[PDB]
Order: sequence, then C-alpha cells, then structure tokens
Amino acid sequence: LTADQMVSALLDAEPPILYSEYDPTRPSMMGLLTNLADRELVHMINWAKRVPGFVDLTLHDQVHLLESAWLEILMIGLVWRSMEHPGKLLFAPNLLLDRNQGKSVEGMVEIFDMLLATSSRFRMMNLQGEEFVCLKSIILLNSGVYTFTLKSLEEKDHIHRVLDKITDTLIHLMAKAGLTLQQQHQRLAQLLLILSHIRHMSNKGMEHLYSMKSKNVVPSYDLLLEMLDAHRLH
Amino acid sequence: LTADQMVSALLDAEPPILYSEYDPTRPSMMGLLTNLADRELVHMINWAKRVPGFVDLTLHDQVHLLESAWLEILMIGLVWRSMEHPGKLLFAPNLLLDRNQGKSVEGMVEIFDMLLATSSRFRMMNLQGEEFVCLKSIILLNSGVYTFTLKSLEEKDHIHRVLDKITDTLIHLMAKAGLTLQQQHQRLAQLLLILSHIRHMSNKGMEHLYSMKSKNVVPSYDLLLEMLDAHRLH
Ligand SMILES: CCNCCc1ccc(CN(CC)c2cc(OC)ccc2[C@@H]2CCc3cc(O)ccc3C2)cc1
Ligand SMILES: CCNCCc1ccc(CN(CC)c2cc(OC)ccc2[C@@H]2CCc3cc(O)ccc3C2)cc1
Repeated sequence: LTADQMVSALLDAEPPILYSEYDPTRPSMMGLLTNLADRELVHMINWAKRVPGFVDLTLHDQVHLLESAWLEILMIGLVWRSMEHPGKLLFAPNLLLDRNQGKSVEGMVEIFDMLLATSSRFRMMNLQGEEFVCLKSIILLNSGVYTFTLKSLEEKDHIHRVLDKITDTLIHLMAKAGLTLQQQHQRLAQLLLILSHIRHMSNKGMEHLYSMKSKNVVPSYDLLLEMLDAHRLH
Repeated sequence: LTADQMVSALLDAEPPILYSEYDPTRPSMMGLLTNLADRELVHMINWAKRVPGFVDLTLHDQVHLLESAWLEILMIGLVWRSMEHPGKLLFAPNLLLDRNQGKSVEGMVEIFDMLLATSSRFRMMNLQGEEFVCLKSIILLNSGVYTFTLKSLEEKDHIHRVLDKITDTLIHLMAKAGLTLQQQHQRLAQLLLILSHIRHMSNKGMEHLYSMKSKNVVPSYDLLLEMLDAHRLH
C-alpha cells in the first residue's frame, strides 16, 4: 500500500461513535461505562481486522495483541472524541462528563484527570484525524509484541515491518502538510511519547477493573478468541 | 548546546554501576533488590540534575518528574546493563540472575520476563550508548509532564523544548552513523515505542511495591524533595 492508501484504509476502517444506553427522560456511572465499552469492543474487533497487516498474523497472536491493547484503544478514542470539549470527556454524544461528575466513584476522578490532560495535549498539538488513526493502529500492533519459535520470529518481523510502514505514513502526512524535516521528526516523537501516557492510563484502568472482582468485566482470552475467530459463512 | 555537546553532557552525567551488598563468601532477593535500588536512587538525583534543562525547572516540578519516572529509569538502566547477557538480568556485576531465580518471589518471574524481553529487543536493534542516554533523559522529562498557572505553562513549554532538542540529537546520531532519512525516522519511532513498554513494566512494578505495604519502599515526595533540594555549601 502507498501512504495515501494506508491512510484511506484506516479512515474507512474507523468504528462508529456509540451512544450510552439510558432513558434520557429518567433522572449508575460504572454501569453506563461498562455497557458502552462492551458494545465498543465488538466494533473494535471489526476495526482491528481491517488494520493492514493485522489479519496476516496468527489468530493466537491477534488475540494477544487485542488483549493487551483493548483498553488503550478505548481510551485514545475517548481522548480524541473529547478533544474539542475542554474540561469534559465525551464518552458518548449523550454522556459528556466533567471531572466533578467522576467524584461519585472512588478512583474515577484520578483517571478522568489523566484523560482530560491527554485530551488537552491532543488539542494543543492540533492532532489530525489522519494522525489519530495511525496512532491507534500503532497501539494495536505495539502494546502486546513484548509478551509473545520460527513462527513467532516471523510474526514479530511482520509486526515491525507494518509498524515501520505506519511511521512512514505519519511522516508522509507531515511532509504533505508542509512541515520541515526537523518539524517532522519532532512531531513524530511528540505523538509517540503520548502513547506512553496512554499505556500509563490503561494500566491504571486495568488495576481498577481487576479490583472490581467481576467475572466478565476484563475480556478473557477465550472471549476475545471467540470474537476474533469468525467463520466465513456470511 | 549542539547535538554533539548534548551527547557529551549526557555521557559524562552517567551514573556508576553499583554492586549488590552481600557477603560473597556466604550462601533475601527482595532485600538485595531493595538495597541496590535505594543506593542507585541517590545517584539518580545527581544524574537528573545534569540532564540539560532539568535544573531550570522549579524544584516542585523536578520532584514531580522524578517521582513519576524513578522506577522507569532504574529499569531502562537494568535492561541496558543486561543487553549483552542473553536470558539474564545484570542487576549488578555480582548479581546476574536468570528467570528461574525469580520464581522464589510471587510476581517476580512475570516482571523478570518483561525486562528480559526488553533487553532482547535492545540487543536486536543494537542500541547504542548514545541513544540509550537520550532515551533515559526522555523518560525523565516525559513521564510526569501530564500530572502538573502562568508558571506551569512556562515549565511545560520548556520541557517540550528540551524534549524536541533530544529528538534532534537522536536524529543527528542516526544521520552521523549513515542512516537514510527513512531509516532515521523508522529507528526514532522504534526506540520511542520501547518507552511505552518501559512505562508498562514500571506500572506493574509500582503495583508490586504498593502491595508490599512498607512505609519507605516507595520514595515519598518529601523524601525526593529533601534529596533534590540541596544547598550550595559544598
Ligand atoms: C470491553 C471489556 N469489558 C469492559 C468493561 C468495562 C470497561 C471500562 C470500565 C470503566 N473504567 C475502567 C478503566 C473507567 C473507570 C474510571 O474510574 C474508575 C474512569 C474511566 C474509565 C474508562 C475510561 C476509558 C473509557 C473509554 C470508552 O470508550 C468507554 C468507557 C471508558 C471508561 C468499566 C468496565
Ligand atoms: C528507590 C526507592 N526505594 C526502592 C525500593 C525497591 C525498589 C525495587 C524493588 C524490587 N522490584 C520492584 C519493581 C522488583 C520486583 C520484581 O519482582 C517482584 C522484579 C524486579 C524488580 C525491580 C526491577 C528493576 C530494578 C532495577 C534496578 O536498578 C535495581 C532493582 C530492580 C528491581 C524493591 C524495592
């Protein structure tokens, strides 16, 4: 694929923005966030299978990547959605929350605060949609590569080749916009350093989920495999 | 500073490699690792104060950065030390451990495994010492920038300016070595993506320390401030 075709593939693969399920005519938070994220995950699977190179991996490796990255992907999506809404997190168009509304759950305002900080950072850098889809694909391919035989060596080589292709695509987007070569590598670095903070927020979020001690709230490898291991009957 | 002078400053600022304290004539693990890391932290402070731009920050902001980054810095140092020792972690020249020797502590082999994976990754990329010192400085300036007034806006602007200068330095190292422009941004991206895994390992390690429920094992803000807030009487 060319860089322009890579971008086009990623934009067309974008998942939709889902709504929270609550009667708007009625006067709770963990349940809304749980239901929303669970519905988003199904669309995640569909999106990941359209990330170029992802379906060339073994199904086992596909599951490992999604297992490691799913919460990071949910959060970067949230941060991107919330970019143009200072001080608020657009979990859904009908669920736009501020940090005060997170005080009703222990541990929530801390996570809200980091998401709000990342969204403000996105805003100051004026993150573009084309950069955002590249970053999200990078998360999917990178976050689990470190926890994977002759086959595994070939899978890791392919992942790094795709990641390199995404780097080239980000640089190409930046060159097309008229940035100097110095501005290009400076902006590439700034965007990739943000991914370390997204990892950070995900780990804090995973801590919260595991503390909930709920059977199904963290998606199992078997569930993720069931979702990814689709048949060809449709 | 020029890029060559930046590199020279970072190399000269490097901390020493400390030894574990144990009678080698005698026949335990958490205690050795605790003592070693605590002695390393004092040298960390000295090193951080020599990272160009770091001492231009407020002392409050200096402490915040070190509080967020100290375990990441310890682990990248470990991974770098262990690079030329496949399957082992060189905690110290007299404490070279394999993953089997981590099975004696619950949760240890999992952390060992991620450190070993990162060290193998360093080895395959043939990480250079000049790149390593740049990456370590990036960790110090980046890992806490998201949890910080007119003064704070100026502090964050300065941090991003220094980070941009470190990006330029990494690219300069790569250009001097004869890499193409494409190889330069591909390698920059590969190195910065590794920092997301170092964040990951640090968060898992922080989880372990907080579970220990030991008063002094996680350095307090006040302790870090006491260490950083030095007088000019020597
Ligand atoms: C798919 C498998 N089962 C998912 C079940 C599930 C998922 C998420 C949560 C809520 N959670 C866990 C980190 C959370 C908690 C907070 O304070 C404690 C603050 C913010 C959050 C996220 C922040 C990102 C985010 C993005 C979205 O797109 C949608 C929701 C959220 C909530 C509960 C249960
Ligand atoms: C400075 C303030 N007080 C520090 C007190 C302290 C620090 C560290 C640890 C041990 N720990 C916590 C993550 C650990 C535990 C493991 O399994 C459970 C495996 C590996 C580790 C690290 C891996 C990196 C690393 C690098 C070094 O340069 C030296 C040691 C280590 C151990 C205990 C107590």
